[PDB]
Amino acid sequence: FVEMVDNLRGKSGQGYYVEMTVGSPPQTLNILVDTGSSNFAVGAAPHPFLHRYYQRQLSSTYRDLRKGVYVPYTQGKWEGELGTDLVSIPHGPNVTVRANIAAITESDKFFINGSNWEGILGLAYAEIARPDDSLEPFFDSLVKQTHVPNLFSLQLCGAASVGGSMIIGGIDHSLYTGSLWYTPIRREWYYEVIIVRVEINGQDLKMDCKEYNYDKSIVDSGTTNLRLPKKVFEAAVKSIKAASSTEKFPDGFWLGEQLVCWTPWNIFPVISLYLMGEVTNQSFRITILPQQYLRPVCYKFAISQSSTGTVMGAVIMEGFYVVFDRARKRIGFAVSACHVHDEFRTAAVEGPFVTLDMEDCGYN
Ligand SMILES: Cc1ccccc1-c1ccc2nc(N)c(C[C@@H](C)C(=O)N[C@@H]3CCOC(C)(C)C3)cc2c1
Repeated sequence: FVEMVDNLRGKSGQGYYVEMTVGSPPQTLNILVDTGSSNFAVGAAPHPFLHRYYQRQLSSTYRDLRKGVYVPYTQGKWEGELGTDLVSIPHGPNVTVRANIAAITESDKFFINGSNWEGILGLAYAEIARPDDSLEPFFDSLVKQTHVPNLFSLQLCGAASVGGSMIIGGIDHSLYTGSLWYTPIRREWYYEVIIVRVEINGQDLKMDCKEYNYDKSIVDSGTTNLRLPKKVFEAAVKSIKAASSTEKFPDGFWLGEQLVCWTPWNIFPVISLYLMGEVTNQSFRITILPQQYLRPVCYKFAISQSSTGTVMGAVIMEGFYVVFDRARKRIGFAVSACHVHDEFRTAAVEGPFVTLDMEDCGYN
């Protein structure tokens, strides 16, 4: 798998992207890697922000599906025209697939000015695909049409350029230390998981574990922040505040809108999430450092409130090697060989723990 190591790039805050080709002859595009959506969508028109775009006129293997797609988001949108064509990943497996492609023809607040990517690879499941679940996502096509095992893994390394690896069809054991620990994919739409306990510096928040997963908890490479449900965020901050009241901060910094410049680190607590294990009454925990939730912009607060559920974004994923084990409906976490630490504390994955009533923690 050494051909796929270090195949991810990006700039701080503008997502991680992989190089892909579409059409024949191949057109090279940089494509955002997103485990929190399910469409393969690329710019197909000369939008000012774009370095390049999909030119369908130039592709002999392109087929029109004669159907449109409109994708609104909380802020802005994209829309396009559905079709299929041949796709490959230069620093991925040595295969070629016919996949669905949304050719983006109109967008609003989608593309980023100054970014170096031109599309998005939705790696989540068909149920959240637009317009509906009959548009087969790229990874489903890849597995169906080739002998690539139904599994991928992400080492997101962070920092200004960022780097990483998407190991398609397997695991590279050199990218983590210790052991992988697995949590069940609760249902195949998002990569939904169940959090069963939260600790701020060893201290249980003592909330009903249901609140951690209201109305869901997901693993999302397209989100920067650790995102927590409203009630949980307030409890969490009230706790991080108290744990680090040796220094003073405006109430807007936790919302979170100011810097701080030099580094102590040690006034801030570690954050531990306990995830449902593979075995009845068994859990494990993942622990992140302030290095993960204090993002340079001098730093900013990268935990924020949400009404979509818990979102385990880059803040979480940058501490760990993450295995999206689709074949066994599970997600693996191990300590990342590249995560940003100091000489006191490191990110951790630890188990097993005894946790009762873990099935009560999921929202219905
Ligand atoms: C930023 C944007 C602008 C216009 C249209 C779509 C988007 C967009 C694209 C990909 C996204 N990928 C993501 N992982 C996220 C965050 C996650 C938690 C999320 O809300 N995912 C939804 C999955 C279904 O499709 C949605 C509604 C566009 C995002 C938001 C996204 C928003």
